[PDB]
Amino acid sequence: VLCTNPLDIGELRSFKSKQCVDIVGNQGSGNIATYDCDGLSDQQIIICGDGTIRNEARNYCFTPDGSGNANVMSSPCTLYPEIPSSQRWRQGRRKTFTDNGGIEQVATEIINLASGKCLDIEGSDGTGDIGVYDCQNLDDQYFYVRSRGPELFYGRLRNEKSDLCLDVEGSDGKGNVLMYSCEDNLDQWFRYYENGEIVNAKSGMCLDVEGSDGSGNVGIYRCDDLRDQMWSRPNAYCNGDYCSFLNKESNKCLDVSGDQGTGDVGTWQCDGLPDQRFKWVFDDWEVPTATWNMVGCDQNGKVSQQISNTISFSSTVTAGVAVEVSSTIEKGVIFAKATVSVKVTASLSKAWTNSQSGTTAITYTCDNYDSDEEFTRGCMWQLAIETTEVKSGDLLVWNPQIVKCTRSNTAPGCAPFTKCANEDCTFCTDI
Ligand SMILES: CC(=O)N[C@@H]1[C@@H](O)[C@@H](O)[C@@H](CO)O[C@@H]1O
Ligand SMILES: CC(=O)N[C@@H]1[C@@H](O)[C@@H](O)[C@@H](CO)O[C@@H]1O
Ligand SMILES: CC(=O)N[C@@H]1[C@@H](O)[C@@H](O)[C@@H](CO)O[C@H]1O
Ligand SMILES: CC(=O)N[C@@H]1[C@@H](O)[C@@H](O)[C@@H](CO)O[C@H]1O
Ligand SMILES: CC(=O)N[C@@H]1[C@@H](O)[C@@H](O)[C@@H](CO)O[C@H]1O
Ligand SMILES: CC(=O)N[C@@H]1[C@@H](O)[C@@H](O)[C@@H](CO)O[C@H]1O
Ligand SMILES: [Ca+2]
Ligand SMILES: [Ca+2]
Ligand SMILES: [Ca+2]
Ligand SMILES: [Ca+2]
Ligand SMILES: [Ca+2]
Ligand SMILES: [Mg+2]
Ligand SMILES: [Mg+2]
Repeated sequence: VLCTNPLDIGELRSFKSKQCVDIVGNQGSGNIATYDCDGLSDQQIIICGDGTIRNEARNYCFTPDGSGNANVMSSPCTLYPEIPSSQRWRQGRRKTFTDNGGIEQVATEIINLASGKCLDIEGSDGTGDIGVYDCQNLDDQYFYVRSRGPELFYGRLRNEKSDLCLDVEGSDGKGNVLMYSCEDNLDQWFRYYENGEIVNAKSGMCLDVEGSDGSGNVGIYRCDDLRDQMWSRPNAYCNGDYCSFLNKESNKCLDVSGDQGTGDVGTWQCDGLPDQRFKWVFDDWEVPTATWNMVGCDQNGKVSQQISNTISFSSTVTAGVAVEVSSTIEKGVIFAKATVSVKVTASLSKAWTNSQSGTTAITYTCDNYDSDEEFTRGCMWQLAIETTEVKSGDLLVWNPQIVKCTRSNTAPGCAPFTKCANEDCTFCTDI
């Protein structure tokens, strides 16, 4: 039912305008066009290994509305008799570029399997309605799944002067940022990326300075890709594990009013005082490891099984535990002795977060191998992710509804969010 073999999850953006590919409203169904990236789950696009393109708000598919140069909308996925070629997409030619945040991105044509037409934005400026059109090589026919680069750090941010935490007023992760007692609420948890964004765990929005010039009051606001939402954490400004954050637009320090570390937060001329340094506060979890478990095999037909999302742990997987685990996964995961790519860890982290508020069991059938050929025999494999909370020694095992269908009794040789390159899955593409 859901996409069991995803390749990537994130914002799908125009190479040309850098706008998000957007479904009208926030429910994950309706017309598709460009829009400002607004952090809602419908703009979390799922690139499925079966060729479909879906989203995190609703299990619907990018679909052309008819033949020829048609409009594209988010519509119900046709599953029977099979997924039609018209709801399936391949990648065409590629263009790479370094974005304003300094991250290497990879854009490609996105080409409909039925028509051979390119996903397209009306006109040439990369803004407006989205349909399918003759592939004509213009930049607005190239799309990338936005990478933030690696997650560098995460946790609450404890002030060196006051030992209070960087706080957002209330508990929804929206609004003014100020110093407050450290609390077991998610609005105090942030994740800091190579692109410079510091993203609030509760709201998914960005640490922001009022206006555009990087000087003034700090709060949480829609992530807008601007330089005043980019922060550096230079070694020079650290004192052990307490470091300053300098705004990229203004070169001013993240600052607490006065010198006691207790008041409102803004940006100000760096002054080297302890109230301008903060330490990341988080619990140690071991680097997670990914493996595949055999669910069933059939040497002379397709395999069909109930697939559940399950988690095992010594205590409750609270919102607190879940944020620790998500942030741990994003930092790095091991598969077959090697680290996986940034897009694998970003996507796995998103899958984990989206797995917390279930999740019912599905009946899944291996109709095709992960490599795309018709499944006539082989095994179904389900992902397992293991980590350990260091302070307790307690093992956490996560079995998401992520599956690989292969021709082989040998476990897949490919990490989740990468594609088996052959039927036996001995090497990989889309790493
Ligand atoms: C909150 C909400 O639903 N926002 C959506 C936004 O994401 C975008 O799709 C826009 C298109 O006109 O429609 C709404 O404003
Ligand atoms: C010495 C002292 O308190 N300096 C602070 C400075 O660090 C900054 O917070 C500024 C904000 O307006 O207020 C004071 O001047
Ligand atoms: C040169 C140019 O802008 N061509 C666009 C084309 O790319 C496509 O979007 C089409 C859809 O109707 O509109 C045309 O105006
Ligand atoms: C639709 C999609 O996933 N596109 C590309 C993907 O193919 C891969 O190259 C990746 C590397 O991070 O970047 C993405 O932008
Ligand atoms: C339960 C709750 O929302 N508490 C918040 C607190 O976390 C802090 O942000 C404070 C700042 O004045 O505002 C309170 O409303
Ligand atoms: C165009 C512009 O500068 N918009 C800023 C916005 O980025 C955000 O900082 C907001 C916070 O209130 O203030 C606005 O004035
Ligand atoms: Ca939307
Ligand atoms: Ca166009
Ligand atoms: Ca708060
Ligand atoms: Ca701003
Ligand atoms: Ca100060
Ligand atoms: Mg459209
Ligand atoms: Mg403030």
